[PDB]
Amino acid sequence: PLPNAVVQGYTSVRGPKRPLDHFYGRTPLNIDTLWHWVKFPHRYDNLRFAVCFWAFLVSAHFANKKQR
Amino acid sequence: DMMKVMPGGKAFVGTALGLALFGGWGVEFVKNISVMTKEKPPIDWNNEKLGHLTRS
Amino acid sequence: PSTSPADKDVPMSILHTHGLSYVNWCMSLAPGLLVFEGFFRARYYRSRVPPSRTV
Amino acid sequence: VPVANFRPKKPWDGPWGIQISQKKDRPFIAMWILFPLLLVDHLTREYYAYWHSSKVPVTDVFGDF
Amino acid sequence: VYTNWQSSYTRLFVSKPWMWHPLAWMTLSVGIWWKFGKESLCNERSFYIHTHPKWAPHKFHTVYNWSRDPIKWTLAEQYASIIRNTNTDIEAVLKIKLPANAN
Amino acid sequence: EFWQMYLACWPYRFRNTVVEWETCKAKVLKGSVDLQDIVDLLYLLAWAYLFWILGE
Amino acid sequence: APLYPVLSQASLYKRHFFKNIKLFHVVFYVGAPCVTFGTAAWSGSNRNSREAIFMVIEERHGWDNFKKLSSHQQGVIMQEAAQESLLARNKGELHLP
Amino acid sequence: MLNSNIYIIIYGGIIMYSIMIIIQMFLYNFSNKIYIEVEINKYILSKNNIDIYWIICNCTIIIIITTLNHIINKIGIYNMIEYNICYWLIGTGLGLYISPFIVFGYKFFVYIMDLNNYSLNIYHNNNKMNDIQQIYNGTNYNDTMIFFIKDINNIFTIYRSINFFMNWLYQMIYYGVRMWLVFVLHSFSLGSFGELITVITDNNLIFNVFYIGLLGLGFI
Amino acid sequence: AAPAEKPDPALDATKALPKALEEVEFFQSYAVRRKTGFHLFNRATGSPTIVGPMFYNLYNFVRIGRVSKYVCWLSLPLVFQRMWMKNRATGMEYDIDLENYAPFEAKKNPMHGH
Amino acid sequence: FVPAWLTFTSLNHWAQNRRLNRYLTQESVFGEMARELVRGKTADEATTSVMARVEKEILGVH
Amino acid sequence: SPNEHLMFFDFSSWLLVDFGKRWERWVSFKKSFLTTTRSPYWSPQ
Amino acid sequence: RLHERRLRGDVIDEWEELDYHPLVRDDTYLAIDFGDPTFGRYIWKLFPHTDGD
Amino acid sequence: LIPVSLVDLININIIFYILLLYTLLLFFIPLFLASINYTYHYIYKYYNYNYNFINNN
Ligand SMILES: CCCCCCCCCCCCCCCC(=O)OC[C@H](COP(=O)(O)O)OC(=O)CCCCCCCCCCCCCCC
Ligand SMILES: CCCCCCCCCCCCO[C@@H]1O[C@H](CO)[C@@H](O[C@H]2O[C@H](CO)[C@@H](O)[C@H](O)[C@H]2O)[C@H](O)[C@H]1O
Ligand SMILES: CCCCCCCCCCCCO[C@@H]1O[C@H](CO)[C@@H](O[C@H]2O[C@H](CO)[C@@H](O)[C@H](O)[C@H]2O)[C@H](O)[C@H]1O
Ligand SMILES: CCCCCCCCCCCCO[C@@H]1O[C@H](CO)[C@@H](O[C@H]2O[C@H](CO)[C@@H](O)[C@H](O)[C@H]2O)[C@H](O)[C@H]1O
Ligand SMILES: COCCOCCOCCOc1ccc(C(C)(C)CC(C)(C)C)cc1
Ligand SMILES: COCCOCCOCCOc1ccc(C(C)(C)CC(C)(C)C)cc1
Ligand SMILES: COCCOCCOCCOc1ccc(C(C)(C)CC(C)(C)C)cc1
Ligand SMILES: COCCOCCOCCOc1ccc(C(C)(C)CC(C)(C)C)cc1
Repeated sequence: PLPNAVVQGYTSVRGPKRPLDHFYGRTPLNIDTLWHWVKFPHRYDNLRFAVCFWAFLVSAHFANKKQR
Repeated sequence: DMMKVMPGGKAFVGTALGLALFGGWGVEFVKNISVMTKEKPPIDWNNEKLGHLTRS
Repeated sequence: PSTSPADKDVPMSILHTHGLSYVNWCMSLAPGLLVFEGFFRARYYRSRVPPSRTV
Repeated sequence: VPVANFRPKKPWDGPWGIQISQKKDRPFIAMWILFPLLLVDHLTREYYAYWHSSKVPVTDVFGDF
Repeated sequence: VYTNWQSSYTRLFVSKPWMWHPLAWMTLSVGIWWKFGKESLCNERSFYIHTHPKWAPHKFHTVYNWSRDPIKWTLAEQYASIIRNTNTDIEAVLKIKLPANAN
Repeated sequence: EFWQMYLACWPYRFRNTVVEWETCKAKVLKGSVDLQDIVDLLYLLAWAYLFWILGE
Repeated sequence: APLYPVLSQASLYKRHFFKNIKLFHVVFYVGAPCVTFGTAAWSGSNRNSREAIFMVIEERHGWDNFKKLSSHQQGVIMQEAAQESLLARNKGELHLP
Repeated sequence: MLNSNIYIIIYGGIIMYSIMIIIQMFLYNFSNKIYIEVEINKYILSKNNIDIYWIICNCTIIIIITTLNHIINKIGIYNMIEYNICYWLIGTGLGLYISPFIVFGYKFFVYIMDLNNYSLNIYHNNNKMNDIQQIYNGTNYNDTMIFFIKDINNIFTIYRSINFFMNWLYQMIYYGVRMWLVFVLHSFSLGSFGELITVITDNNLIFNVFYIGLLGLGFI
Repeated sequence: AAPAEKPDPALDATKALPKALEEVEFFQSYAVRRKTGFHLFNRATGSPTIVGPMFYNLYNFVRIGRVSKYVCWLSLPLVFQRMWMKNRATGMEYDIDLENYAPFEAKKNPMHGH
Repeated sequence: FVPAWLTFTSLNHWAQNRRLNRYLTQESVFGEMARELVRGKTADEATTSVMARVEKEILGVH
Repeated sequence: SPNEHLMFFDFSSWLLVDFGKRWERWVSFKKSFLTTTRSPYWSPQ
Repeated sequence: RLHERRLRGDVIDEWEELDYHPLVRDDTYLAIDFGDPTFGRYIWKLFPHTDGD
Repeated sequence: LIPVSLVDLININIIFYILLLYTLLLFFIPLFLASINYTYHYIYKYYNYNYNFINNN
């Protein structure tokens, strides 16, 4: 279906690929290495519960007053 | 006809010259083959009355 | 001149959406991305083996 | 005496290699800014005509109108 | 070391027909629209074909609403703006009596 | 097990509401607000906007 | 004694984040939000149900009168229109031409 | 006013959708380069190979990119662009059509303008009268009193020079129309079968269930 | 004319099918599963299904994703939205006058054009 | 090319000059428009000035 | 609908161009360019 | 001198490293200007002991 | 069908698409050409002129 050149990636000679840099002494920085810096929110979860309650309540209050 | 086959772009010159001179009339002729048989109205010849206007 | 009529400004709400079928959702090709993202990630990050010690 | 086939750089020698690298990775940087902009351009869009629309958005390009 | 790659885009373009190809493509497409698509579709005299269900199916996401006629009122607003910018008399056209090419 | 831990976790949540609020106030006044704090606050504001719509 | 504008280690560390992308890292990561919130699933469903809704409304009630009503009754009539269109009682319950 | 000739163009989402087609070319990085290398070296040997090669590569990769954007990145134009005939004729076919005329246009033009001087081609033309006929009369054939119809002859001869460049245009149009029909008809047929299945299952909610599977049908 | 070129192995086709089978084998390697927690409803005959024993592979790959496994499900509630609205519409009571005056997508309506 | 270029350009220039001179002495609508333009007037003003005469004398305005 | 998927309704507006006015202004620019430069008739301009 | 930096753990750009091979940097830049990214048969003709390798 | 239309045959919108696409292509050609081959490295390393000297005796 396809010639061997397309599969192996070269017609005659296999060219050397420059390897990937590492940046010794620190973590890799890639699109997939970002969870090292940004975990899921874990610090303000209970504050999230409180603020969700208060937001619901205040919205309901002002909406009911407006409607009435 | 003997300049057409000469070198130095004379083939292009001959072709373009034949086009510009007679090939346009040939295009018109080909367009007119399907016009000769068709019912066409009388030609509304210009009365040559409209356009005259005194200067001022 | 340039215009910006109010006919284009209309109400919007996700509640009024008809939606999709199970078949149309399968045709949306999300289930394909779901698998092949992991497939290609696995192929790329598993091609490059690190050094080791055989136990 | 100096070594032959060597000289100082000149303006017509072009930029250095690190500068060419900085030129190369500009599309890769603008990718991160443009793909979200593409998604925002699609998501924050509104159709321009409806069955009820008496008008359609017009854009006079040269202000002739 | 001098290269048109890094020092002259013009000489690079001149030295590579595969750089001329997209430009010729663009010019040809625009010429095609100018010759064929311009007057038949985009002109005001030829813009109602977009209301056709056979040649322009669902150009407005639906069948064209003729009771509403968005084209008519859009273009009428624009012509009115032209008239106000030009200060032309609406009723001056009705005072005309064209002759006939008699005989 | 989940029911028992859900019950037992309510005192922790009600106790740490005030703690998290005070730490957020201190970080906002002091300005010592970092990336993870910003992400948590954005998640917070998203859920708060949802619950605002819900309360409406 | 490098004569060129030597680039710091951290600047290269940051540029590597941008130039070390692979094709799948773009394709799937941008296709998931796109396929979900695109012309297929969400944005398409919304924006194409709106057309049928307002066609039904302007045919049955009118756009001006609809504009005069409340947001609640607006939504009620919109939902009724969405149901009428999804049903497609005249097309034999088939969304085809 | 009289002098005001007004034209209406319909403008939509073009800029941001065309930018990313080009930005993706850095990611693909011409993965099709080896295939077109192989094929071009199969089909021609000249100094101007690389030129035509580059052209095809660009054209081809754009097609590939659009196809994947048509399959995966479904927004706005990327869905219609493969279902539109203008893209398949002018957006894919015209470039491939004009590529050899842009690379080998000198030779083809010289050939075409020489073929207007229509003549019979002789192999091992060691004849002497052939030369006199070609120079004096212009052609091997008898051109006596053909000037009498020169008006048509010119234009006809022009076609006689390009008739062997015309099947390329025909094949380009044919395969553009083929791709358009394939995409459109297969999408329509698949969607139609899906809608019929949904009609069968919506009226029978015992079957309105993920009966093949959430990922199985989608993966297939 | 008579160049006498030797055969180029790169122009042969002896690697494409092996490479595709290598990719498919890498895919199927992730279908290996432990005996614990295994259950698959077979057909009524007792024979296995087609899609059944090839769900573990797909979901083992979903496990490895990063963004699609948390996003591509958000279009699924829309399916249930349709399931509910369709049943709402199957028996919706409507005014006869509006249906006769403004039928939706009915043929021969001159206000549409035909 | 230089003599040919000068010949072509100058012959066409003098042809256009002759054309304008012939139009100016022509007792017609186009002659009037050409005259009004040679005075130093604007295109729009001259069109209006000539059409005001066309509507009256030629078309016979209501 | 399937046909609904074969539709491009991502339009934004209608660009209105008075080609007569644009041609008039182009000709005016040409005249202004030729007068300001004081260019002769034998010039390529 | 560049390898001294590489041994210290410093990352060198692909083009920064080429500048430390100036004679190859020039021929590589000209090959880019010409626009022929192919390679392999030139090595097999100049060094026929590599033919087929 | 919708795509079966003469309006979509010479659609100026797709022509704008093609125009912007290939103008951007032209703008970015000098970055597509910026891939390095390692052939002149090979030539520098492996090209070895004959270093033997002449000795008549
Ligand atoms: C009854 C209603 C339906 C059922 C109940 C509600 C749905 C509950 C399911 C969860 C919520 C679904 C939200 C639906 C919103 C919607 O309708 O979606 C459609 C809308 C557009 O619809 P309209 O244009 O018609 O208004 O789009 C949005 O909501 C914007 C969402 C932004 C998503 C960004 C995700 C980024 C992920 C990170 C990827 C990083 C990679 C790089 C890319 C930049
Ligand atoms: C080797 C296989 C040989 C057998 C060939 C069988 C024919 C296969 C044709 C594949 C091409 C069909 O092309 C595909 O069509 C479907 C169905 O409209 C489109 O699907 C899209 O439109 C449909 C129409 O309702 C929506 O419901 C769906 O949500 C959306 O994804 C895809 O976006 C397109 O990619
Ligand atoms: C089967 C019926 C007949 C039809 C046959 C043709 C089907 C073609 C469609 C499948 C195409 C697969 O296309 C595949 O693309 C990848 C790109 O990642 C190519 O990959 C190639 O290029 C990359 C870089 O770009 C090289 O690093 C790699 O070594 C090489 O394999 C594959 O060689 C090719 O096989
Ligand atoms: C970015 C994509 C679009 C790029 C478009 C650029 C196109 C450039 C080519 C312009 C072609 C010039 O072609 C010129 O067009 C104008 C209209 O404009 C024609 O002009 C004709 O129509 C206009 C109005 O419609 C009349 O006012 C005028 O008296 C008449 O001659 C000219 O007879 C023709 O010579
Ligand atoms: C504590 O604060 C938390 C966030 O509060 C932000 C409040 O934002 C105000 C939002 O205002 C509205 C109000 C109504 C709506 C509608 C009715 C349009 C939403 C809808 C259609 C989803 C019901 C949208 C936004
Ligand atoms: C029958 O085949 C079905 C599989 O097709 C899935 C289509 O995927 C779209 C593109 O997916 C990719 C993603 C990345 C790649 C690689 C990893 C080769 C990219 C590369 C060359 C940058 C490393 C190849 C294909
Ligand atoms: C019946 O169909 C047979 C057609 O065969 C097609 C063969 O193409 C296989 C393409 O799939 C790939 C993809 C990537 C790769 C590799 C692993 C070489 C990619 C790389 C360069 C990123 C490591 C190899 C093969
Ligand atoms: C890019 O190319 C990769 C595309 O490959 C896709 C292959 O899809 C088929 C995989 O589906 C299966 C089929 C069978 C099986 C298992 C059921 C092999 C059979 C078993 C586990 C009973 C031995 C698992 C997954």
